Amino acid sequence: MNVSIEEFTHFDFQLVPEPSPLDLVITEPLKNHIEVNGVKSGALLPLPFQTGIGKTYTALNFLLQQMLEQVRSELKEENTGKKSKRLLYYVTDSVDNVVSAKADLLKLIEKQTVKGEPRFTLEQQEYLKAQIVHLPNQSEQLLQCSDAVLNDVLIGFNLNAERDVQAEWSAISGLRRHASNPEVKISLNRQAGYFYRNLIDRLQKKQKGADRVLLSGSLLASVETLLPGEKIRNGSAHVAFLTTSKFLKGFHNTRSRYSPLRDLSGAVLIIDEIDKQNQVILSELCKQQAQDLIWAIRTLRANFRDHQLESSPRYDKIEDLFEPLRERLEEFGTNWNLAFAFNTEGANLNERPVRLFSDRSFTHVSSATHKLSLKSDFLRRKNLIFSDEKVEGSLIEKHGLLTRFVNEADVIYQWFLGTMRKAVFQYWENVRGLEIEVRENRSLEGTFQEAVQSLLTHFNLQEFESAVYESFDTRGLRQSGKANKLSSSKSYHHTGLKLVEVAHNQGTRDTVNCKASFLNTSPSGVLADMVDAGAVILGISATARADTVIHNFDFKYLNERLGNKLLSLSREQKQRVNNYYHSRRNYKDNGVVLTVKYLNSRDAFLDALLEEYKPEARSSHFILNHYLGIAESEQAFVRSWLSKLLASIKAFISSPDNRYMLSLLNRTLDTTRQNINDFIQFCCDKWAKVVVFSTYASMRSDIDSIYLEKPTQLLLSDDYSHTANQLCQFHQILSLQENGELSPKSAENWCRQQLMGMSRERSLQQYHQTSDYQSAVRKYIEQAVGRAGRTSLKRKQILLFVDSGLKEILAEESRDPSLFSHEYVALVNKAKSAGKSIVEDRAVRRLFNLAQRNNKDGMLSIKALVHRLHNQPASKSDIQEWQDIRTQLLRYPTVAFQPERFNRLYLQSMTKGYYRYQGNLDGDPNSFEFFDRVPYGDMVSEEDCSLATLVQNQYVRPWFERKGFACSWQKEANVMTPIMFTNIYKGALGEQAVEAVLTAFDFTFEEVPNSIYERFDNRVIFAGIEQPIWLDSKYWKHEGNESSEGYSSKIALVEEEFGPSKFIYVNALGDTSKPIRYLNSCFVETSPQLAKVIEIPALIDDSNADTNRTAVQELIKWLHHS
Amino acid sequence: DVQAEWSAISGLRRHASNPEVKISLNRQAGYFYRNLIDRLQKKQKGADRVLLSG
Amino acid sequence: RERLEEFGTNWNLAFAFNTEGANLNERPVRLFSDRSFTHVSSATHKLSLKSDFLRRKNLIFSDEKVEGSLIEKHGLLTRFVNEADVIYQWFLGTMRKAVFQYWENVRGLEIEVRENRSLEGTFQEAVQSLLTHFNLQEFESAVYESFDTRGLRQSGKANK
Repeated sequence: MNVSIEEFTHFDFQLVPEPSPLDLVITEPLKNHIEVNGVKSGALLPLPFQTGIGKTYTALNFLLQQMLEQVRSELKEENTGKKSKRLLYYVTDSVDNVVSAKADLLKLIEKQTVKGEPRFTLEQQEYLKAQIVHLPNQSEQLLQCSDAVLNDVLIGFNLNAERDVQAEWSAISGLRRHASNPEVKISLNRQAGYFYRNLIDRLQKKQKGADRVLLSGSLLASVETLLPGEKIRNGSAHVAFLTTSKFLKGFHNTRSRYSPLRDLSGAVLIIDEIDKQNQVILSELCKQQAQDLIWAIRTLRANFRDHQLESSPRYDKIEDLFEPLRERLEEFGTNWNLAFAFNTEGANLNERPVRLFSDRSFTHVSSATHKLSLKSDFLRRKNLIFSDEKVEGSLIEKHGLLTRFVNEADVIYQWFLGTMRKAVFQYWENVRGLEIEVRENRSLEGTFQEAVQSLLTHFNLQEFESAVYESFDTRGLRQSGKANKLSSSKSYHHTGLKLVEVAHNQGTRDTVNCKASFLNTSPSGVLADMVDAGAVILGISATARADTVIHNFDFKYLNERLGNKLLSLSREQKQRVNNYYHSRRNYKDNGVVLTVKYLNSRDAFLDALLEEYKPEARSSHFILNHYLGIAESEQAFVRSWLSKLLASIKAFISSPDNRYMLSLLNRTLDTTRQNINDFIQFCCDKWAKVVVFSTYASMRSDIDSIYLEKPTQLLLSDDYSHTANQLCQFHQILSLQENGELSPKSAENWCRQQLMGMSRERSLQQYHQTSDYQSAVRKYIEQAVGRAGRTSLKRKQILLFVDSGLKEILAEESRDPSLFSHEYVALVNKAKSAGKSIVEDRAVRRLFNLAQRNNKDGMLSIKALVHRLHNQPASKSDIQEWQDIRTQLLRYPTVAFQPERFNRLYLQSMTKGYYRYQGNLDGDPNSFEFFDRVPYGDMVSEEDCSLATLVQNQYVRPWFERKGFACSWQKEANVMTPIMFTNIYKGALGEQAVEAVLTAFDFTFEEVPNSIYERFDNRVIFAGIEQPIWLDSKYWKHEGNESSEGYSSKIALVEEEFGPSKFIYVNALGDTSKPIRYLNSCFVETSPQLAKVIEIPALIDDSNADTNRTAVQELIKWLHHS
Repeated sequence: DVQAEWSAISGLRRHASNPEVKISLNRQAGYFYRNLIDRLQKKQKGADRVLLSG
Repeated sequence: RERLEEFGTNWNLAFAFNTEGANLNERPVRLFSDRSFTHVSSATHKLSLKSDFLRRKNLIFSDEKVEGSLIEKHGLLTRFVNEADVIYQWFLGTMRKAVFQYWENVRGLEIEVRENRSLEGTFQEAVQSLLTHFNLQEFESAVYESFDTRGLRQSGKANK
C-alpha cells in the first residue's frame, strides 16, 4: 500500500505560492551563485532574520520547494536512470527546536493554499510526509518504539535465543511500565541507551550480508520505526530533522552507521542559530580521547617493520601510500631510541607532571622553568627527561629537547591517520573498479569499515580502530586548509592545538606516559570544509554576522577561504528586509515608545534602601559580613549589583503598564539575597496600593520590561572533563591571536598562565581588554533585547534598563542600524546622546597586532625550516618550500589583494609600499614594534633594498625579465615582513645579481646538492675547471653571530665532504675601490697561492652599477693559474 | 557522572517494590560498585592518600 | 624471543592469513586438542598452510583430497595452532616467573624500608612495569586471569 510518485503526474509544479520578500532574498542570491559558480558547488548564506519575521516559515517553505523540485526531477527522469534524492537537513542545537520545526513542516503540507484552494490532495500530503524522518538520540528512540515493533524486530533477526538481550529487554519493559517518578525515568533512559547500543551492535553484526533477513512488509516497517536511518538508506525518505551532535556523530541504519559529513554532495542544510553552533561543534571536537604518543609510535614502529599488505588487484596503489611513513618511523625510532621506555629523572619532576602546549606553528608553552632534555641512557637502557644544571654555560647539554620529540610524534601520528584515510579512498576506488560487474555501486560509506578493518588487520594495527573511526568524521573533510608549510594557507582554524601531559603510568613507578589531547580543526574550519564538500548551508540567526571569534564563526577566515561562496546580501536586500520588518512590526500604529534608563551604581541609594530594610541596625557591615556573607573583595561587586537591581525592580514596580519583568542576571542569586528580595516584595505590597531573574546561558503574557546587566564571564567553558576545558580555553586564546585582537606577547603569556593553572577571574580579566569582549557584549545585548516581545499588540511604554558599564560599549557601535531591532537601536540612540566619547578604531590595533603576529610566525618558521635544512638528508619538500618563498618574494614583493596561498610572508601596511619598525632579527619575536609607534627605526621600502640602483646594470635587467622578477616595488597595502625582507630578499637579490654578472662571462651554475644545501648559493662550473667552485654571495658584507666559527665549520664540512674546493665571497652592492683580498680557512689574509677563499667587495657599483670587469677577469685568472 | 549514578541508585532504592525494578536495581548497583571501586583504588594508588580514620 | 623469531621466519608471520578454496568459506574450521594424544578437526581433508610470496599472504587450503599419492610438504594448520598455543602459554608462564623474580628483587632492595610487601602488593606493579617496558599492555587482562587459574603452581610440571 506504499504511495507511488505517480500521484504527482498532474501537479502544477510551475505554479508557486505568492512569495514574501524573505523568499526572494533567499532565492535570488542562490540563483546568482548558480549562474556565477557551477551547479555542484556549495555556499553559505547567513540570513539575519529576527524574531516574528517568518524565520521558520520561510526555511520550511524552502525545504518544501526543494522537495517538490526533487519530485519533479524524479518524475521527469524515471526511465533515464535512478539516483539518490538530494539530502536535506534541519539542524539546531536544541532537541526541542528540532521537533516543532518538523511538526510545522507537516502543518505546512496540510495548510498551504494557492489561489484560495488547497495546493495538495490527501495523496500528495501522504507521500510528502513520508519523506521526512526525525531521528532523536538513542534513548528517546528506544522509548518511542512500542512493544509490537521491538518484539517483531527481536523475532525477525533471531534474538530470543540469546538470554542476555531478552533479560535486558524484559528489564527495559518493566521499568517502562512504571515510568512515573523521575527516579525511575533516569535509570530507564540510561538502560534504554545501553540496550539500544547493544541491539544495534548485534543487529548490524547479523545483517552484514550472511544470513540476510530480507526485510519486507511488516518486519521492514518495524525496522524503519526502530531505525529511521534505514528509511533514508533504502530511499524512502530524504529529509532528516536532527541535532548538531547527531549530525557530527551520525545515525544508524540496518547496514552500518551513516555520518552525513562524508557524503555532502548536493546536501542542503538549514542551520538554525548558526552562530551558537561554534560552541556546540566545539563541545564535540573537545571530547576526543587522549592518545599516548609513546605507545602509539612504538606500536607503529614495531608493526610497520615487516607487515605487508596483499598484492591483489584490490590493494593496488595502497602500499606506496604507506612507504614514506615507514621510512619516517624508522628514522624517528633510530634517533629517539624507541627501543627503551621513558622516565622522569631528578627532583621537581617526580612531583610536578610535565605539561606542554603547542599551536604547531609558533606558540609553544612548557610547564617547566627550564628546557626539558631527553637522553637515551644505554647503560640504564632507558630514556630520561631531565633539566640538569640551571647555570649559564658550564658544559651545556646537547642531547635533545622534549618539545621536538612530542611535535614529531604528533606529526607522525596524524600522518598515519591521513594516510589511512587516503588508503581507504583508494581501496574504495579499486573495489568499485573491480566490482563494476556487480551492480552494487557502493560509495565510500559501504567500504569504509571494510577498508579500515582490512588494512589494520594486515598491519596488525587493530588497536587503532577507534582512532581511525574518530578521526574520520569531524576532520574527515580535510581531504575534500592545506598543511603548515609557508606555501600553504596557514591558519589556526585548520591547524589546531596540542596539549600534552607527561606523567607516570598507572601502578608503575619507573615508566612514563605522554598523553596528548588534540584539536585538529576549529568549528570555522569544519564549516568551510562543509561548504567545500558540496553542501549548501543556509544558516539563520539575527546575530549571524557578529564580529566575534569566540562566540561566533571567524567570518574573516570564512571569506578568505570560500571567496564568492560566502554569499553576502546586497544593500538593496538588507533595506528590503528592514522595510518588511517595519511593515510587519511597527510601533507607530499602536504608539509604543521604548524607554531607556541607564542605572548607575548609586551606593547612597543602596545604603538608604538597606537602612529602610533594617532601621534598627547601627551599620550595614554587620548584615553584610554575617547575613549576606560578604567578604572584603566581594563587597564592591555585591554593592554594585544590588544598587542597580533594586533600582530596576523599583522602577518596574512603579510602571503602571508593565506587568512582566525579565532581569538578565549572571548568577541565580542566593537565600541571603532572597531575604532582600522579600524586602522588595514587602515594599511593592504598599507601592502597588511577574518578576523573573533570568540567566544569560539558560538553554501567556508578553515581556514588556527587561534589565540588561553587563555581560559577565564570556569565555566558553566545557564541563565534560578537565582536558576538554583546557582545550576550549586554548582554542579561544589562539583564535583571538589569529584574528588580531591579542598580540603574540599577550597570547603567549595567557597560554603560559593557563597551562600552569589559573583562576577563571584572571582569564576573564585578560579577555576583557580585547575588542572581542565589547563585540560579544553587544551581540548578547542584541539577542537579549530581540526576545523581549512576542505579541503583535504592545503597550504604550516598554522599560529597557542597561547597566552603566555598558554606556561606552553601546555608545561605540558603528554599524549601520539597518537590520538592528527596535530595542537595540533605541539603546544605541539613547547612549549616543551622552556627550562625546573618544573612539579608537579596531583596525589600527588589529593591523599592528597582525603585523607582529606575521613577523613572529615568519621568524619561527624560517628558523625551523633552516634547522630542518641542515640535517642529512635534506628533505625534497623543504627545498621546494625555500625555493617557493624566495621566488614568490622575488616576483611579488608587494601584492594588492590579500594572498591566499603564500599567506604569512606579508603584512598590511598603513602607508602603502613601506613601513618603519624597530626590532632585532635574532631574539624575542614578541618584542617588535611596527609603523608609527617607532618612527625613527629601521625602514622597509624600495630605497633601502637599493633595487633602483641594482636594476641599472645591463645584465640585471635581462635576467629579471627572463625570470619575471619584479624590478620595482608596486605601491600596495601588503608588503614583505621584516624577517622575509632582510634575509630572503637580500639573499635572493644577491644570488641572482651575481648569477647575472657571472653569466655575462659564460659562467655555468647548478644547485647545491645533497644535504649541504643552504651553505652556499650554487655550485659553479666554468671553462672546464676540474676543481669544484663554491660561492656565498651576500647583498652586503655579512658577519653574524656565527662569524668565525660559522664559516670555519662550514668550510671544514665542505672540504671533508667534497675535497678541495675554491670559495668565493662577493657583495653585489658596495664600492669597487677595494681590491681582491685572499683569505685563509679562518678568513685571515694569507698567500694567494695558499689561499682558499677569494673576496669581491663589489661586482656591481653602488653609484653607476658598472660591472667590475677587472674583478671578474682577476677571478678567472686566479681560477686558471693552476 | 558518579553523583548522577548514585542519585539514580538512591531513587530506585526508594521504590524497590516490584521485581522488574529489582533486577535493574541489582544490575545498576553492580555497575556503580565497579565504577566507584575503580575510582577509589585509582585515587588511593599513592597520590594524596585519603588517610582513612574514624 | 628466539622461539618467536624462529616461528615468524618459519610460518612467515610478515603476511596475514586467509582461507582459499570452496567449502571453506561457509563452515568455519574447528580444531580440538588435549595437547598430549587427542586431535580432532572439522575438515573432511586435512588442512594445509602455504605462504604465497607473489600474493604476499598465508593460505589455508585443502589441495588434493586423495589418500597418499605423494603427500604435500607445505604444512599443517594443526602444527601452527599447537605451536601458537605453546608460545602463548610460554609467555604467560614466563610473565608469572618474572613477577615472582620482581617481587624477590624489590623486597631485597627495600629491606631498608619496613614495608616488606608480599606478592599481592607487587603483582600488579610487576605486570604493569613489564608490559609497559615491552609495549604489550593489551595482554594485561590475560595475565590477570593466567595467574590464579593456573598460577598456583608457583606457590604439575610440563607436558613432557
